[PDB]
Amino acid sequence: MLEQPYLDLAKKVLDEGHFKPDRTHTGTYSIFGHQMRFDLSKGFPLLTTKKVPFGLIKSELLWFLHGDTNIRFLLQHRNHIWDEWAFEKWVKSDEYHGPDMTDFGHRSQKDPEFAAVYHEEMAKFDDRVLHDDAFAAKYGDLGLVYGSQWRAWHTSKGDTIDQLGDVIEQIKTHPYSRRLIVSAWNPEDVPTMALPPCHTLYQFYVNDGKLSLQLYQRSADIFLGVPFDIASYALLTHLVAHECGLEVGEFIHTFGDAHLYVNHLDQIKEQLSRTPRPAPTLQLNPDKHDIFDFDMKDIKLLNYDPYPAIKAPVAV
Amino acid sequence: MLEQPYLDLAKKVLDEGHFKPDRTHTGTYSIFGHQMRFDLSKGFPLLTTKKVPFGLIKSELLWFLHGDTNIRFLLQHRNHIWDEWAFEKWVKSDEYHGPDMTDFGHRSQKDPEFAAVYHEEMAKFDDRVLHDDAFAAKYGDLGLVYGSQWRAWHTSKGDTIDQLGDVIEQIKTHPYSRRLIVSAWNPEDVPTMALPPCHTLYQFYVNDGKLSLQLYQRSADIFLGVPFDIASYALLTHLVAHECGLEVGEFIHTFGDAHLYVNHLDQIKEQLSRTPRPAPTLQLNPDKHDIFDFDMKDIKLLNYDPYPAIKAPVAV
Ligand SMILES: Nc1ccn([C@H]2C[C@H](O)[C@@H](COP(=O)(O)O)O2)c(=O)n1
Ligand SMILES: Nc1ccn([C@H]2C[C@H](O)[C@@H](COP(=O)(O)O)O2)c(=O)n1
Repeated sequence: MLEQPYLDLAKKVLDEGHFKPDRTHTGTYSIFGHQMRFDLSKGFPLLTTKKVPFGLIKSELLWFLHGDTNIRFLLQHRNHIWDEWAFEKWVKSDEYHGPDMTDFGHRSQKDPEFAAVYHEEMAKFDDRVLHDDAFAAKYGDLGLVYGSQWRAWHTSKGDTIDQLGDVIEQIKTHPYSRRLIVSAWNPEDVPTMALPPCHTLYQFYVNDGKLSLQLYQRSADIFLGVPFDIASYALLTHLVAHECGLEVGEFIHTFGDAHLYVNHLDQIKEQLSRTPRPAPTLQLNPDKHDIFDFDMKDIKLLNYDPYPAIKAPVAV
Repeated sequence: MLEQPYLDLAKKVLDEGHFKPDRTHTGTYSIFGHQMRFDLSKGFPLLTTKKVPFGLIKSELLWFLHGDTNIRFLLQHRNHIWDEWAFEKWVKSDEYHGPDMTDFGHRSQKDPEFAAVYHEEMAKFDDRVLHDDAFAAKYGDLGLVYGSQWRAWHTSKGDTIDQLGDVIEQIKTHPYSRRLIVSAWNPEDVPTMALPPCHTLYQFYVNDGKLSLQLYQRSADIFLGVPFDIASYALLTHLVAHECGLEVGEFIHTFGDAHLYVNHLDQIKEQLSRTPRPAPTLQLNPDKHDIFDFDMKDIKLLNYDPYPAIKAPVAV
């Protein structure tokens, strides 16, 4: 099946995976150096062995393609992947005058009392970001997130570069270019950033009329993160291909530190006992070509028949 | 043998390698996406199937580690790898009042007359860079070459970042960090640069007391370039390991566009008919630890018994 490489990655890390401490305090099983190849002409790489929320992937990816860095758009689309980060900022400023939301995340999973209190407080924050237009501007804007890295790279001369836009133009004018790279890693910023981008950079390639893309992900959570990452970049490959009027080639996923958190081993083995089903199809609005103008209704995933969802705790 | 992965890369590109036009006008055979793994505890990855000049690799690498961007240092060490680039600049300014050094490189290989004239003119330029202290400052300084990318990244606030230095400090204080990345790709600069760096970025990794490194090379000339690239980064891995007092792990070489220029096929097959010999050893000065203070005499390659050199034309 199309997802076999991902299951193979799950196996070897379990086998060859050498223990390694980490940032949080849940140990990990890690490997270093690995590459996966997904032939996009054979189906869409959304896992069938475990239900993955494709709705969350589209909305997030669009948020990126719009050069947007504000969480209002995501909330506006029921997406809550980036809430925690904007929330951390809110809670730490002189304006917050609520409960003990200090070092929250870990504590939420710790005890019932807080899990509710935190959820009450979070909801309130989201509400303001959704309606208090000025609040959204202060505590809702993440600042240096992918959207601004891909489409508004700040230069040392006060300007902003639209890396992705220019790369798309290069594809159309010089398809056989080996310089079609887009970078998310900026040495000036990583030092103080909350979370240096995991998807460090990606490169485009054209031949035989097909576009392929290789991603370099410095760090990867094999159970919870990788199933999403494959989908966001495989999707992106389709989009750029559509805009440039090309056929899709492959998505090549390269890793630095690929790891399986220790508290996910049962679920991972749980997942390794099922048989992958045929891959879903992806059809895009043929009327629209400029991907920067895409909306949710423009991307349609066809007949995705996955196994039930598998729950697991976030390593904090 | 240790170099088998490189020969395997030579084979498949010859086999799977699909034709693809390129920047110059010598066609190429290309593949996209590929990774090699060199266990540095088994020997040093300098090719035995064809004599590779290790002297040129050390001098160039030191030039990088010194944050230096001036060609005087290289010439001072009989290294001429970066001459052409500084030369191009000289020839194109109001000060040059010599012959028809216009669009030179290609023409040199074209006809005898020019090949000599160009060599006479080049030598003169080098001489000044070596002795005319002020000339060396104008036409000898390459500007944005690896040395300044790795050790003097310019920020949007007038400062400079020593990426490599800081990464070395992170290794020593937080060995299990998945953020030990060093980037050579700066979106602000690539637009006008003569040659965007091929060695886009590299990542460090620590486990079991051993340091490993993965490189992401957007473009690679399989015959003339790759044998050098492996050596420079394998060497670098040893150095950082030595300074941080760690054992060497592996060097993982990842490629974007790996290609074999059409006018190198005979030589490549010529090279594929020999049997690799045992790998040379690398011993470093045990008295010195700060690699930024290393000199040529500090790096010693032991018993490297290679096959004769194979000549081939530069694709221009
Ligand atoms: N979609 C995502 C988002 C994040 N991560 C993971 C990588 C690491 O598990 C953690 C970041 O930790 P660190 O910055 O120290 O690498 O988040 C991932 O694999 N996929
Ligand atoms: N040591 C080096 C130096 C350069 N290159 C090669 C990669 C390409 O063959 C060419 C650069 O072309 P472009 O910038 O269009 O990729 O130089 C390489 O492989 N190894």
